[PDB]
Amino acid sequence: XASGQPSNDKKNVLPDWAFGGFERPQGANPVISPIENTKFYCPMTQDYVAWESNDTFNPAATLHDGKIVVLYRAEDKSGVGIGHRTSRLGYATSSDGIHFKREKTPVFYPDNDTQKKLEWPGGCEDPRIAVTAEGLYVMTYTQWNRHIPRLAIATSRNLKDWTKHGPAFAKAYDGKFFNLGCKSGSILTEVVNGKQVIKKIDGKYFMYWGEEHVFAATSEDLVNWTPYVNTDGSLRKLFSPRDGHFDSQLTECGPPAIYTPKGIVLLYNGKNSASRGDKRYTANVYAAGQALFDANDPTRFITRLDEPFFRPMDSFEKSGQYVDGTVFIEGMVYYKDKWYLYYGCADSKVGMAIYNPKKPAAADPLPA
Ligand SMILES: OC[C@H]1O[C@@H](O)[C@@H](O)[C@@H](O)[C@@H]1O
Ligand SMILES: OC[C@H]1O[C@H](O)[C@@H](O)[C@@H](O)[C@@H]1O
Repeated sequence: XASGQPSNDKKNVLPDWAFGGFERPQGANPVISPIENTKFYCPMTQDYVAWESNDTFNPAATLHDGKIVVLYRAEDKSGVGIGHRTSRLGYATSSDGIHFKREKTPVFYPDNDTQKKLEWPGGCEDPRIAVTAEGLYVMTYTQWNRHIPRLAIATSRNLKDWTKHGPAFAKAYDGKFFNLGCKSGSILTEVVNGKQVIKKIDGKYFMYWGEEHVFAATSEDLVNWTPYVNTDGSLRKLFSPRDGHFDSQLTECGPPAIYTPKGIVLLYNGKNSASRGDKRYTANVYAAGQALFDANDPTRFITRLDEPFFRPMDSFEKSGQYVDGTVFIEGMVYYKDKWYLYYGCADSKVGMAIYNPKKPAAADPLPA
């Protein structure tokens, strides 16, 4: 029989620099689920497809015209396995971050355009959105053609009319990384006069990126990015998965990075290795971490959380299309003086949670 002693409890204490806890609002989640009946005339297919009928997940989030806007990854029924459908982005708006008005057709999708060899048939996956102080939204996303996933950039002033600029790493180093399999780009931002905007460091834009390791890149124009490289020209690893912890197979960038008085915070997704990971957590689960970098030297790693701050807790987080579970963190909005987090739930649903700095919740508990 348990005795309920405090010193044996499952608290998960955060360092002072870390965001959280993020509390799921009672009864709210999932906030975006598939809809069977909504059809789209696909300009590639030349017929109507049920574009959000399978799974709706891995979302971007931003602020526009006084509302939270989410662009959600939506998959059709054009194939069975993971990565075998076509991904297109849905559009939804909310004044409370919980109840959304969705558009019935997608806003971003593969088309008869400059990117068709890179985006057909897999489409456009896993967006992250940040905005300049001058009002240009910058989207990082994955192009998927069933051969190589590529990290790419699109821009817009209104979140509807998007210009595709192609792979982020197309141009640098005489095209060395054009064919690099890559994804998950977190541009550096800062809250200025209450609004989260893209932030320059040393006169250039900055992005953390990657799935298997955390890498970095700079840009002068927000579309052509130059990775940081080692002496021999290989990609320079800022940090990597580690034995014994939740972030043991992958350390995959999450939402845009945030410049704070303690340093730059990168919120990211860890995948737990069955062989090398933390056996207190489910093998192969994705659970979220945070890393701190030097404010004056953005590639200089300081520390990371030892335990995830947010992990699968509800049924639709614990299992779904991705059977081993995810809380795949990807969007954040500073809104009404709180932080609204948007995440994929097991590659199937969209969830949200709120960190209120004035009334902070606990982090998700240890299993342990
Ligand atoms: O990018 C191609 C595919 O890569 C897989 O590992 C998953 O991330 C899929 O959701 C994606 O469709
Ligand atoms: O399938 C789990 C997970 O795989 C990748 O590592 C991610 O980039 C996401 O696309 C997806 O949510």
